[PDB]
Amino acid sequence: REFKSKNFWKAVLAELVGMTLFIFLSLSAAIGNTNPDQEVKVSLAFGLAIATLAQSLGHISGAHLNPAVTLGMLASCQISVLKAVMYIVAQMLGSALASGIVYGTRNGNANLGLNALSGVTPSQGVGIELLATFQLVLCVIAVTDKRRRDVTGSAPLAIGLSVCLGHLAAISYTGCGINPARSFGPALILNNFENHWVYWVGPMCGGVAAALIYDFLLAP
Amino acid sequence: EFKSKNFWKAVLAELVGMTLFIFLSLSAAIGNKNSTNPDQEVKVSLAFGLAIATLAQSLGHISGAHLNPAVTLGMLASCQISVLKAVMYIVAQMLGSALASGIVYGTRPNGNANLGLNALSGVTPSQGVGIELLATFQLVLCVIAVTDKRRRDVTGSAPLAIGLSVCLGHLAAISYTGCGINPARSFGPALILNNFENHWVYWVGPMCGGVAAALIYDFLLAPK
Amino acid sequence: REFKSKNFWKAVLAELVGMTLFIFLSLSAAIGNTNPDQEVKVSLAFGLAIATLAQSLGHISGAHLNPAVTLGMLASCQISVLKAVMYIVAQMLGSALASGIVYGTRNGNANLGLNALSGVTPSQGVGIELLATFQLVLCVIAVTDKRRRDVTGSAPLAIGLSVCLGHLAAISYTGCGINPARSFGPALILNNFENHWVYWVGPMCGGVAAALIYDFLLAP
Amino acid sequence: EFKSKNFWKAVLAELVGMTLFIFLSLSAAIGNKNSTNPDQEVKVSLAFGLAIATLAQSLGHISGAHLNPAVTLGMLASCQISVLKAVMYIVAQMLGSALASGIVYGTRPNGNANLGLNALSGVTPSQGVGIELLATFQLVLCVIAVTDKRRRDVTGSAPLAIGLSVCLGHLAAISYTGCGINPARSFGPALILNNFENHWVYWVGPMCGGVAAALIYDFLLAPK
Repeated sequence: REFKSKNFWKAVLAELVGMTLFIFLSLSAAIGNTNPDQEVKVSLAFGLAIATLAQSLGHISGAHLNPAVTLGMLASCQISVLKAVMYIVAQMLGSALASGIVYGTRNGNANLGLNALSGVTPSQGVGIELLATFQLVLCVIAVTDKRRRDVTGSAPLAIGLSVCLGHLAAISYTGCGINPARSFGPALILNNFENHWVYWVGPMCGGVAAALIYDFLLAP
Repeated sequence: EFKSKNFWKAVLAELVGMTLFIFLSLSAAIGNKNSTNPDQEVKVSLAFGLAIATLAQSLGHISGAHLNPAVTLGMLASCQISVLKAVMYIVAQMLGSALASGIVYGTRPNGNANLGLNALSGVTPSQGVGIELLATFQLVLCVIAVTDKRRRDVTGSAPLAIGLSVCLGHLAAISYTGCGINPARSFGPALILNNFENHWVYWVGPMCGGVAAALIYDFLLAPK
Repeated sequence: REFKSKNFWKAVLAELVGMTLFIFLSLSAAIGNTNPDQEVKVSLAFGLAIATLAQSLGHISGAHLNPAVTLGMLASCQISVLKAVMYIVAQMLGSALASGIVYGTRNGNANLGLNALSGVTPSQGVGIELLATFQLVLCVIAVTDKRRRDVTGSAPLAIGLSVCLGHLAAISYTGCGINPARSFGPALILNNFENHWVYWVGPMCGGVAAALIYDFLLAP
Repeated sequence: EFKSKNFWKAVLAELVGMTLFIFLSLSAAIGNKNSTNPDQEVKVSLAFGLAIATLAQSLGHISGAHLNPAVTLGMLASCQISVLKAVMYIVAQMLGSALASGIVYGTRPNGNANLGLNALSGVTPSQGVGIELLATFQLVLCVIAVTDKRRRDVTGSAPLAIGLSVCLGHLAAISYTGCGINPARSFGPALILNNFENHWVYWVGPMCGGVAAALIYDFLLAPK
């Protein structure tokens, strides 16, 4: 073990603080006040949280704030195993901590901030979460490709808009998890892990393939 | 030609990107299916635009991220690609669109009106061709002007500009024709659902709009 | 007179083609299908039309597409009087031409694409249009200030978002004109010039002050 | 100090920009006044964010475009401005907010609930302070991190990032507290309407959130 490296602890700490802010703001927007109409607001808040916290903390920790993105970075050999494990631990702790506050301020059980299923089987929910996270991790890896000089725009904005796209595509079927750490928090605070594995198998593989297709196939 | 990896990886990027683009856009098309109220209008516009704004930022360095036979034809008219590259691009776009449509219609049901099929809502085909043509003209004109390698004033996110152009074409054409501006996007669901009613409108419109945007930008607006 | 200069005719022509596309797409979005809910859609379409046509034609004509912006540029001495007059003529012709098509494809008289008044006197409507165009022309002039090197973002996107902001602020009071050429088209095709001067005095002065406050006061 | 034009033009830019910011945001607050449905929620978020995303792009080269006493205090905690500049900034922001509020409430009526006044909707003041504090913490942290002159990875539109941060703070706090994250924005209407109920929440929240964001970014996250 023996991590050390003072800047590495700040990377893990930036992931923790950013995950707390990310989950607090996104769940506070979801639980704000039917749901089909509210979907647009929820998508915008979840995208802008990434588009802001990445622009604020990417130079300090890469601003993953997503275990699927962290696994996509680990599959691309851009971080170490120890750094990825500590990243996921910090993201899960920040997500549970912020989830406790947002579910403390709280419509009975409506709670749109809990990844459930709405019209799809778990076998289909895994595919929906997998493609909705594949596009996200592919965007994160391609936009952070150090071999490119054409990215003259806001990369955190591109990643946040990718999250918002995954929401626009997956919030009506599975609530759009695309973030195992964001699906654990509410499931831990409410103590409801029904169909929770769908929001872990789906995103993670979607991230891993996003690395493998990008590196070992698309852009060698 | 038919070997150099830079061409085949471009075709493969077109296939993967078109599959992701159509899957993500069609997943927004169904979902809450019912009601065509302005909030659904805006949401569908946003999803269809952000799919480009993400997949272009992810695959443009590999294939230009056309994901649109009208954009591919506009690039062919601008002499930026070859005919063989355009043919393989259009085939890849149609295949990716049909495949993603098959998956989305596997998760969704039959689809009475579905809305994920570009149809007509209050306009004749003579008017629908004009609406689709101008809505694709602005898109291909934007793509060619923003990717003009003779410009140094483009200091913003070009995939974001193209995605916002798609979103604008939706905001302007989704209530009349559903906004196709992509023959492959209008082909996928029409192939899986086996419904090609007024399908020629969404090929004549986009293709001619892209070729005209190319000629007006190059042969008129920005010469050479 | 004798304009000449081949590139100047292309500047006027780019203004004409861009104005036709701008008015067609924006009015087609407004007349698409109550109104308070539709406001968001109308604002987005009107902002994205600028954010796209500027990114497509600014290197060819500056992409004014707005007589208030053209007057703000003329007050800043960035264009000539002949070029500004020809610009306004091209914008008015393109607006009337596109307005004829959009009002040809057309709810009785609802027509949100016609600048009317909804809860404000003309004396107040002039102030609303003036500030809503002041912010726009100020943004256009400041973002196109050739003495700045900090503008590392999409300037057409900033201008389009300024238009969208003017819509979010003025569409419920006056319908948000902030464009004398965009207020003339529908008023000419429908032959209804009631309170039309409000949508000319308001924006123009709002643009002129935007120049004077920026140059002769804020940034000399 | 109290002479050099670069300081006074900055204060004047703060005044003009705050007047435009509050006028444009409050014009969105009234308008259709009634109903607090998610579409009004999103629309108010967009107007309040785009006002920053435009006025910052217009006046940041002249004054940094704080337009927020919490952002000004966060910059003072980051030692990027002096105390005199911060005092003149806060005075200019309060004056511009009150003036624009007077104009907007001249075009609008009395305002039963108005919504253009940051109040409480389902949370205690102890919870409202936390919501306003985190919603301003993210904003000031973003402003300081994106304007860190030691970074070269900020290749996007910084005023757009700050405006989207304001829009996010609205999407997260407008249903609980109306989203203040700007003491001057919460002061203007409260001064013109003469209603300072729970006004201290929208000063303790934003100010402390900005100072904490400055200390956490500088003294912890990004040293030196």
